[PDB]
Amino acid sequence: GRATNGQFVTKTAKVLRYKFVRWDALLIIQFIDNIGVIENPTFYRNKSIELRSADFLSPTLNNTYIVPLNGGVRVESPTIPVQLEVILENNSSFIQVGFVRLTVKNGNPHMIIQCNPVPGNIKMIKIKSVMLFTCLIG
Amino acid sequence: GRATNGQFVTKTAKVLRYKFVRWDALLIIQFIDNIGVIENPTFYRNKSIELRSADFLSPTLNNTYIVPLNGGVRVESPTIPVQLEVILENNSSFIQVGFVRLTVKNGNPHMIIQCNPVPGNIKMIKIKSVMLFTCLIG
Amino acid sequence: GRATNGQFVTKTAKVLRYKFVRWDALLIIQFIDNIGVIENPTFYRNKSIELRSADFLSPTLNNTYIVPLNGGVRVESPTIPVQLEVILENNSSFIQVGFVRLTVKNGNPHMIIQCNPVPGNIKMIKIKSVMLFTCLIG
Repeated sequence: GRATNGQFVTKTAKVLRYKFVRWDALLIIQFIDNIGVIENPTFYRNKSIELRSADFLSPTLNNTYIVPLNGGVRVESPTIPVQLEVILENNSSFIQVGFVRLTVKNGNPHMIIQCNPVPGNIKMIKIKSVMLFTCLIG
Repeated sequence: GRATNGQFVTKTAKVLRYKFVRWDALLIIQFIDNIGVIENPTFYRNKSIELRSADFLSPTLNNTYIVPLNGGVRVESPTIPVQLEVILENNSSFIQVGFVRLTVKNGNPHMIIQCNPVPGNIKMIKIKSVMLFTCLIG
Repeated sequence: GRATNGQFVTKTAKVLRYKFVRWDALLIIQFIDNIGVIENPTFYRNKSIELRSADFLSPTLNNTYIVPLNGGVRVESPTIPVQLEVILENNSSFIQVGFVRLTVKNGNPHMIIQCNPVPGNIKMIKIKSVMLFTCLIG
């Protein structure tokens, strides 16, 4: 039981808030920055987690973006698929099914985001899904 | 422990049966209408949850279909991706990766279903995946 | 609590190792053969679970591959979406969002893998995602 607040922080000092439950064996963690809402009987708003070029390790292979993180938990999560929008520097954009994991390198957490080839360089990825990882410890 | 039966009901009085577990903090809920089966060593049958135009709020922006619901639980779920089939009025159809959440507007549960542009108007979405949401309460 | 080791075995005696937790009602199971790693600040390696033509039931309808299994647990899981790579006999390959379930036929576990049409016959599917199923018992 009850759901404890947490956060990561990115290179550019962006703060990714989450809630979790540790039950151990079991860690279940949800990002809470971008919970979509219905405004109007014609309109649902997706909110985004906005990650910029500066939050990624340069350089990138295989459209795999590594977002090194500080604080929060060190888990090897499963892969979850998400709704992405990838924003090129030329400001065209592509909707994609992305795939996200949490992983631990050195002493540190990282988010892995994997998407499809885009015809340009990337200024921003936005995650438009509400993300929850169910993790197994050890 | 053990798994309690529940249901929602749609505008057109369709009944979406599920099982759940509340452990609280934690709510884990599975839709049980469409559990696929192997009939024959050559054949697996996906079953569908069939949602019609009449179950959605008209009008729809961004290929986002809001299915207002009565009964069952009020949760803000994460987004899950699913296998959809979208059936146009002209009866062509498209397989898609859709994304589904549960959300709460006013006092009421809603299912959000988000898919890709189709070249026509929609008569039916069928969800062909077995859907389970792991939710965090509060 | 704590996470118990398990495995399935395929027709070709491939061994698919997993960890699980049974809490019952609740079974949460993770495949552990292919946990990706960061080697270098430019490189994350996806690992694959490699399933071959011989692990599937011939013949296949609807790009649905049935992998009959021995040992481990008998669950009807939800569908999870994954990163696939499908390798044709002509050795071209396609990245896809696949969908995987566990299911039980006769007395036996099966993995279901569902992907998109490919322009040829398949030698191998590789699952490149880290797969975790949260299951409800009964």
